[PDB]
Amino acid sequence: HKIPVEADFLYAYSTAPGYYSWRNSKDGSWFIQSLCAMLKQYADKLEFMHILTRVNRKVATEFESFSFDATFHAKKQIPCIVSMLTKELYFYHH
Amino acid sequence: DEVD
Amino acid sequence: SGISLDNSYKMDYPEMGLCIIINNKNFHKSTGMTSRSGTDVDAANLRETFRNLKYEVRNKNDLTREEIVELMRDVSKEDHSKRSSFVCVLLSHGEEGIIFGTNGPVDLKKITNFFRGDRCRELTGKPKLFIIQACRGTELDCGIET
Ligand code: NA
Repeated sequence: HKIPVEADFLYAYSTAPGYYSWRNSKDGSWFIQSLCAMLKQYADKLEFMHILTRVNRKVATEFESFSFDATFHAKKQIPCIVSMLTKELYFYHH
Repeated sequence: DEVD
Repeated sequence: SGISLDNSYKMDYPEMGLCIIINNKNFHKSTGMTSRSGTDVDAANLRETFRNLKYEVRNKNDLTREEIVELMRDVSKEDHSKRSSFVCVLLSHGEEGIIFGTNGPVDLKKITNFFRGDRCRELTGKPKLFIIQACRGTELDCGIET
């Protein structure tokens, strides 16, 4: 008869806990770039968690940093889906 | 590429 | 009626809902935070993407920590009775649990608490989506060959 006050939140983090998140000054951030691409391609097809998993794969596989600074060069990123949702979420209906 |  | 299943959020309310995009590019000099070149590309991409999903998008640029909290407070008290969902996108500097306004940090918990099931009754039972492009610390992932 009650639901938790923390239920039905979804936190789509760009990066894992404790980690930097990468932004490209020309293309935008790796995560937002990939999120928009996957929403455009799959919002009429996939449930939201499966969209966000495609985002995880895109960011993990297609991006790698390039830096003149060895400390920041050749680095990778994985986003972090945090779901307290209680149902599947489709952006389309009917 | 830059960090946030 | 025939058999029914209830595994999916109801997303056929008259409106999909608000999409609040907070795009923090330029920070007060006194904070020592660098400008976030490329974030305007992100903000425009998100605006168009969520426009095509039929969200009522509001883009907000360069908000102080006080402006962020007031915007979240005000938005949580709007009439959401005809809206399926709520989306908020945060583009800023951050660290674990924290997002930065132009003049200082905001606890992420402070932002999301406005939409808690008990404090925002017209979003109770509706999906509340927070999309966060911000650092969560200073670790770097060296990766591993496949
Ligand atoms: Na990113």
